[PDB]
Amino acid sequence: ARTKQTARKY
Amino acid sequence: GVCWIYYPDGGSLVGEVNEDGEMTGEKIAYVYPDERTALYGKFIDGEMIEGKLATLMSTEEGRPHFELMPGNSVYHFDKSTSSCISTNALLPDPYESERVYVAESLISSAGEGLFSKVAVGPNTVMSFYNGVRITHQEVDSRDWALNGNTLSLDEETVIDVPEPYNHVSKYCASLGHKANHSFTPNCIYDMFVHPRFGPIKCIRTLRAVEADEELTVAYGYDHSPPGKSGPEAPEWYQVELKAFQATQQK
Repeated sequence: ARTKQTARKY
Repeated sequence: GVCWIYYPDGGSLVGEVNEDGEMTGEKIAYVYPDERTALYGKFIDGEMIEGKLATLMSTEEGRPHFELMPGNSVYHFDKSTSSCISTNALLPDPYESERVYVAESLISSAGEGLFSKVAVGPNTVMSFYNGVRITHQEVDSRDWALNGNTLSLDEETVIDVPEPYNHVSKYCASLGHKANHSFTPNCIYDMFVHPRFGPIKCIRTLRAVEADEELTVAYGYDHSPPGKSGPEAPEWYQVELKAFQATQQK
C-alpha cells in the first residue's frame, strides 16, 4: 500500500 | 467511586464514576503517559467535553489531586472529518508542545523535521499523528505527490495530513507527520488513544534521545510487493534504500 507501515501480504 | 482506565499506550482516564459506573462528571481527567500532564474538566461517558490543562500532583487512596494550569485554552473530543482536520488547527497539543519542535531537518534536502525539546528515555511518547481518515484504495489510486503523509492506521483506515495542513502555518494541533525517515530510526509509530483526536498513532522513542536530537522513524513501505517488481515507495526512499544497503552489503 502507498502508505507508511503498510500491512504485509502472506 | 474513583476509576482509573489505563490505555495500552500509558495514557489514562480518571474520575468518579456515575451511579451507573460511567465516566461522566465535571471533575474527570485524561492523563497523558507521563502521568503528570492532564486535561481536567467535563467528560460524558469517557468523552472529553471541556478539559482544561492541569498537572496531576498526587493521589490519595486512588483519588487524584490536580493543579489547574494558567491560560484559557480548552480541549474537547474533536475527531477529524473530510471537510475538517480540526476545529482548532492552530491549537497545539500541550504534551507534545513540551517534548517536540519543528525545524530544518539535519537530513540532506529532507525539508523540515521533528526535534526533541528535552532529554527522554526509551519507550517515551513524543508526538501524535492525527489527520484525516481515508481508505487504502484512494491512496493506492493516486500519485505519490499526494501520499507523503499517509500512514496506515488499521486494516481499513489511512491517516493523512493533506495540503495545506502539512504546513505548521495551517495546522499544528499534532506534529507527527513532520518526522523524517531513517533506516536506523530513534522512534517508531505506535498506537495511541487520544482524548482530542481519537484512535490515532503516535511517535514513541526506541532508545534514549537527547535534547535537540532529530526524531526519525522507519516509514516501512513494502520493499517486496507480491507484485513482481520491487518496492512500492517514493523515489527518494528507493534511493536512500540503495545507499543504506551499500553500507550493509546486499
